[PDB]
Amino acid sequence: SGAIYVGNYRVVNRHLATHNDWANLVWEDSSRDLLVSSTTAQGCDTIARCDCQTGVYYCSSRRKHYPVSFSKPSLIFVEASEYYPARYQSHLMLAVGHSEPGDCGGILRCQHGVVGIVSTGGNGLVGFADVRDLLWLDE
Ligand SMILES: C[C@H](C(=O)N1CCC[C@H](C(N)=O)C1)c1cncc(F)c1
Ligand SMILES: [Zn+2]
Repeated sequence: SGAIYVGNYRVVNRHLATHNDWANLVWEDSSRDLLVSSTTAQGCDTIARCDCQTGVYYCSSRRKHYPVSFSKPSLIFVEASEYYPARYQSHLMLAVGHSEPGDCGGILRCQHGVVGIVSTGGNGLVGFADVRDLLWLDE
């Protein structure tokens, strides 16, 4: 679990969105596993606007942060699950590192700010849903 709070927006994994998230929906994209809902209290996370390929992510299954090198956002195959059938997930970034079901929502950060959130894993790899392209999150 985990969310990004920027301005009057809450950014979560689409498969983990709550009833409240859907009742205050701003935008959702099943192919990115992203959902953005509106909030009443102001958020103070800063979003990175860059093409950084190194950063640090929070892994809740180890209660630790890990430094990672990660690939550029692209179309990557994701196995079938209880939430989605087998498909290519867009805007996805891979890194070598520990992740297990329950780690989705952990933030990935660089010196510029929030890069994305954990969305996929397994095979000794971790996948991150990029948020850097969502320029409207700051307006
Ligand atoms: C099996 C699961 C996963 O990758 N899912 C299921 C939940 C939806 C994900 C998606 N379609 O974007 C794919 C998982 C395994 N290891 C680490 C994780 F953070 C998650
Ligand atoms: Zn950066």
